[PDB]
Amino acid sequence: PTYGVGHQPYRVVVLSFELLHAPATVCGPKKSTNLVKNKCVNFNFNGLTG
Amino acid sequence: PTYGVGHQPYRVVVLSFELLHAPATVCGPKKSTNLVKNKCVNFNFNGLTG
Amino acid sequence: YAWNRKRISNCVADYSVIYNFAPFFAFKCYGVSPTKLNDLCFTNVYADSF
Amino acid sequence: VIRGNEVSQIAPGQTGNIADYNYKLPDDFTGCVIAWNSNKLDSKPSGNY
Ligand SMILES: *[C@@H]1O[C@H](CO)[C@@H](O)[C@H](O)[C@H]1NC(C)=O
Repeated sequence: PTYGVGHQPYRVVVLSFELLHAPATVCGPKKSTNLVKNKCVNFNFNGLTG
Repeated sequence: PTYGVGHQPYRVVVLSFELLHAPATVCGPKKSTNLVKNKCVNFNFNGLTG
Repeated sequence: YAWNRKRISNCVADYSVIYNFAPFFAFKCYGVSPTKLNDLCFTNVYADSF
Repeated sequence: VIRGNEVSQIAPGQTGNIADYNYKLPDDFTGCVIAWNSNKLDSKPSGNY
């Protein structure tokens, strides 16, 4: 503890995400909505918005 | 006081300046110069130079 | 107001041993990169301290 | 756990000691890094070994 501020221990946690190429396993909190067809809508499929 | 360095209180002051559209009211110590005309000069009117 | 200037010439500059000498966070450089200081090399170094 | 000088070494496209021989990140990295001080939990007056 007698060291300076440039020599203190630092705990590092690195979160590495894999982008969506496979089926999604981990996903954030969002409320699902029933599917509609043959209408111009705004879709959010697994984080892909259009 | 026993909490970590990221959970400390922080005093925040946000200074929002609104831009010059009205007559200017609040600004600092720049010494004014007498106005001369009919000559190519460098003018500084309320902060805008030319 | 009376900062000290030192000339560094005719030696072999190891910049990887600066870090364990003073407790500073960032080796803030402008025209070069701190990790690439050994591959490229210079003519003269001037060190100013205040 | 690293020291304070090498926190800037955990970044894509870096060289040194941690980024060359200990922990290397890819150039196409998509993710976050969280580093915080541990002067109380990971430090001893006699020296942490
Ligand atoms: C600071 O420089 C002195 C020069 O005599 C040296 O003895 C000492 O080891 C240096 N400090 C560190 C932390 O290397």
